[PDB]
Amino acid sequence: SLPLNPKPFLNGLTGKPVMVKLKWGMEYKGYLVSVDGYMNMQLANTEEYIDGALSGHLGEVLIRCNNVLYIRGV
Amino acid sequence: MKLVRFLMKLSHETVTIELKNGTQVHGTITGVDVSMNTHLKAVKMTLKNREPVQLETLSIRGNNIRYFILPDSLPLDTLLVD
Amino acid sequence: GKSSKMLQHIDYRMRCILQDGRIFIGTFKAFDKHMNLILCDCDEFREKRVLGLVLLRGENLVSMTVEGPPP
Amino acid sequence: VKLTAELIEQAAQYTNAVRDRELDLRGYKIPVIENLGATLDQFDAIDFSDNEIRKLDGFPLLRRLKTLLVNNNRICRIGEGLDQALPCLTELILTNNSLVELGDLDPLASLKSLTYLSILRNPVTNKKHYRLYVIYKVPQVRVLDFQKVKLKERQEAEKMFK
Amino acid sequence: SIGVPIKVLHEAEGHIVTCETNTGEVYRGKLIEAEDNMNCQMSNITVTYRDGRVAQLEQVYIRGSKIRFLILPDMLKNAPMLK
Amino acid sequence: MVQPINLIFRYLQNRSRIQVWLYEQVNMRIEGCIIGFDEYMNLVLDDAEEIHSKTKSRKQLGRIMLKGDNITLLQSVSN
Amino acid sequence: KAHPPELKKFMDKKLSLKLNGGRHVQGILRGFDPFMNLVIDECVEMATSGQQNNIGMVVIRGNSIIMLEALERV
Amino acid sequence: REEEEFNTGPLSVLTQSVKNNTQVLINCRNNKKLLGRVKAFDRHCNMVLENVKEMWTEVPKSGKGKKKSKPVNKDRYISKMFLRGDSVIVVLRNPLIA
RNA sequence: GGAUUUUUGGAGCAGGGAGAUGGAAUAGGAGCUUGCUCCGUCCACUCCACGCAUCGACCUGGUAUUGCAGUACCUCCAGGAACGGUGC
Repeated sequence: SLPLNPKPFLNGLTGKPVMVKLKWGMEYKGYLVSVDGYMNMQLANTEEYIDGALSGHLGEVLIRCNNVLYIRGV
Repeated sequence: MKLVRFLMKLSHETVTIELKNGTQVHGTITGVDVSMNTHLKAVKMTLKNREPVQLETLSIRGNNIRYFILPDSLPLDTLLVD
Repeated sequence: GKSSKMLQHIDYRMRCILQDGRIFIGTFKAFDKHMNLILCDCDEFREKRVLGLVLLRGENLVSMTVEGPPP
Repeated sequence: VKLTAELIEQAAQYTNAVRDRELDLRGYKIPVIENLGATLDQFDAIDFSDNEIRKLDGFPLLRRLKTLLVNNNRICRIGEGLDQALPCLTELILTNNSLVELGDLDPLASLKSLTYLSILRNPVTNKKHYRLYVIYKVPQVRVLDFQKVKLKERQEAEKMFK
Repeated sequence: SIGVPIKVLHEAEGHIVTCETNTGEVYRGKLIEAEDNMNCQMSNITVTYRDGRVAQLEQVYIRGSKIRFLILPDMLKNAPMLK
Repeated sequence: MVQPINLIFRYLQNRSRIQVWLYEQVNMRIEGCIIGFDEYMNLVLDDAEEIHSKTKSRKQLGRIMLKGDNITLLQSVSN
Repeated sequence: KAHPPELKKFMDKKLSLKLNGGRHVQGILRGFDPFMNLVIDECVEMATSGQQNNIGMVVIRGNSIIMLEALERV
Repeated sequence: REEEEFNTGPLSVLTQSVKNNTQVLINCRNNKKLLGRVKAFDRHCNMVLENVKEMWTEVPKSGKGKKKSKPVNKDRYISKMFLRGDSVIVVLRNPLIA
């Protein structure tokens, strides 16, 4: 399709349940609430997943760009 | 707003700095630069599984410092006003 | 303000500890904004290794302290 | 002209040929080696050549001291507390000294880190079986009088006086 | 805009020096090109690493990102480096 | 002289499947079709798949926003 | 500032690059970049067992570039 | 520009910790979780906090030796501390002060 | 002046398996001392898969070079492998 830049893709992904996995192996799944220009993420009602198994719910979770490895919109 | 101006005004105070390698250096903060270059005098450093050593002077970089420890009698409310 | 923290230890023997656990004891002659240390006639201890004039980068520096009087 | 703190603070210190911090204390004629606490163990080698030291003792705790030059002196006795003051002493040059008997080499056996020893130009080296006694008393030394110790010399030192 | 260790590394181009990397690789030889960002390009270089795999190559190029230290001769430590 | 940004733009225009290797991680890599890019080498892969070379498995995720600080090498595959 | 690396003499030459994690590739450079990004056409990567695998035209970033050795006399 | 991005982006999640005086948790790269009230913040995530509680887990690391003994968890408290934004890995805001 | 070469870090963690093998002088719990039994922490040896291959430093024996220079390192053969790091 049309070539989409990652910044409108991150701006349009707010309010949708996504999952951001870090370089340490752990992932946080939740609704994306805030995404700034420095690739920082702030989510609400986040759930932690480690090695394919859920750990627990934390709520509002803030993840920086230096630790987040990838993000997938579910 | 800027934490460097708050860290530079904490001179002549006995604090501690824990690095990323587990080494904790406790001493009196004498010099702080814009790049968080902590120059302390009469410090005591304890590494991971090692004996504490006392030095007359020490210079630790800002990127190598992981955490800091301030005393409870530090006026953080008055020093925050720029 | 004064920025005399690095100028007071000029032309003196200092021992800098690396990130991997090495120690370089040499005469600090000059510096820069990236904390590039130039240690003339420096020794490497961890055993003694004859190095001489070693220009170590500022990214591998952890801590530095005074070793002794200037030669 | 005894060894004091002002003589050690005014003495020249530089890098030697082996890239080690050496202080040149020659030409002082010190009768006794003392007041070495002003260096604060910041020198890797000690150049005390051409002196009048009679006994190699009275030194404080210096972990960085690895080489000691005592050439052209009148050293006739060695202190028994040499291992407690210099645990990392590996080089000992005692050429042209006043050592006459092998019994002065008995406090030298406590230095486990000593590997290079020089006992040339001495009356103790002219005695019978001096090299075998030095190899038997000090097994940690690998080079004695600019000569590598072999297995046959160690076997001859372990055979006699066992 | 140019540092004094950067100027000392640029003035030492053409001498038999060595550069030890963060992984332990020591590229030794004549410093042909030395930029301001510690980019060392050498010709007829030799690789002596902390792994010990000593070899000889025609040309080598080590960047300043993974460069740990640099061993230079003491011919430029007297003048005009005396400040 | 071929620029890497021009090669990335040609790979995004051709919509070919490319595999991206991670930094300091040789066991797991990603594979997908890059749709767009930015100045920070941020890739937007559609129907991406994480391939683990040790376990010989492939896990699909879908739309993935991979940062440029982790991608060390990128090669073009025929699949 | 932002000076490009001196890669004009190594243009169209077969060189071997080393990447982080112990990776080794060999190929001909087809361009330069100020961010130390190198395009290697018809590149061959060395595996763990020792076999060479041809990956074609690849792009290596400057964040993981360790050392590049020119196998041809320039 | 900067104030609107700080009050509307992820940093507002930090700004709700210092305005309403709520307790948040910070998980670092050294496997330590520090729960406390954020008192001062910046653009580089330099968090100066007061009344923090840091919990982690440690191993004996060849303490006694012979092939049967387990690690254990531990915790400690600090009156006032300051941590840089480089070592901060995860920041979680939860209603734990009530 | 937190987005690839320096300062807001890609760092953290663990050392293969087995054997009626051996030890915690003063420091594990339970069967509520001592003796015995069980289980989540090392070192020494043995076996499988001397964990593997690589190069550097190094020790023994034989052997070659007698040469005026400012140095990553310097002859070759064979045995042993105390050390370093690289990839699995």
